[PDB]
Amino acid sequence: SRYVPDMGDLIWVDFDPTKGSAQAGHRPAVVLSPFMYNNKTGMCLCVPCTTQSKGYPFEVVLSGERDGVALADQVKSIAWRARGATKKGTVAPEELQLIKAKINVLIGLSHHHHHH
Amino acid sequence: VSRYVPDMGDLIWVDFHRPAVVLSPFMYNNKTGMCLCVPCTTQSKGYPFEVVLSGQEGVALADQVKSIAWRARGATKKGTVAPEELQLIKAKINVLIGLSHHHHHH
Amino acid sequence: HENIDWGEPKDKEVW
Repeated sequence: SRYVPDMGDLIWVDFDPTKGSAQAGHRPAVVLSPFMYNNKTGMCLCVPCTTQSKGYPFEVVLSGERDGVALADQVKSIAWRARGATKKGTVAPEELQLIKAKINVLIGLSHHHHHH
Repeated sequence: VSRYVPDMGDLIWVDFHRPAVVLSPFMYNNKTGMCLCVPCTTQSKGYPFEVVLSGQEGVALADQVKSIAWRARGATKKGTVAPEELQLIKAKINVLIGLSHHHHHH
Repeated sequence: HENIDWGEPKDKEVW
């Protein structure tokens, strides 16, 4: 039935109509979190894509239907179930892994066993 | 004078005020004027991504991680979270988007 | 919990 985002999906989401964006079309984004979480919560963690690279270090090039780069440090929770999401494609495994690898530098944890 | 720069583990108040826990390292926070943080809310509901901050007055919502322009917004320092609480927040995020777990799904 | 809303994006926040 309804599409449910899964990790690696390249989705389109609406520009939030309250935030004043002057951009045309939709906002592309890469889904990071797994299907099971996304399905259960109606949310997903994603990074946004832009058409213009600028050479910043958290940029990950996406090769593959529209040119783009994912901004790996700009992770956000997206309410796909309430606000909508459309699947346009999937990113390469290497690109998905690179995005997650970069994010780890911002959320690196300690190396020990614990309850979580 | 010289504005406060968030460090990893700091509990900050951000003009959105909204409390948040800063996850990203000082080096990143200082260079970019951005930080990766998690917002806090007033009450717990038993949602699994909640992390209760001890002990007065602090419930962090781990799955609502967000990059915030602390420098432009004007963040202030409320204190620092206990190491165990910081670790728990990070671990819960890691389950969802960590490279180590990625390979258990694909 | 509400989906936390940070209001108008600022500085280098893209969304």
